[PDB]
Formats: sequence, structure tokens, C-alpha cells
Amino acid sequence: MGVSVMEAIKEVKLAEEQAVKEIEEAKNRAEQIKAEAIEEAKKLIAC
Repeated sequence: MGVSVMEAIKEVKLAEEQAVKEIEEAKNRAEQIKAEAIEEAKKLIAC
């Protein structure tokens, strides 16, 4: 198709941001469940 200069044109490595954002969600979804345990503290929290 074309040329692989994603790094040549810019050494920002923005592409990496896609690998961290794609894997990060994996962990976040894990807290969605554990959060249930914290949802209780909401009813009564020590301010």
C-alpha cells in the first residue's frame, strides 16, 4: 500500500497509546465488579 514511516515522520509513538488504552480497559472492567463492595460505603461513609 504505502510506506512504514509511522515512527520516521514522528517519534511520538502515539501508536503505543492504543496498546495501553486497549489493555487498560481490561483492568477497569475488573473494578466494575469489585466496586460493588465499595458501593456500600456510599450509604455510610466516615466524613
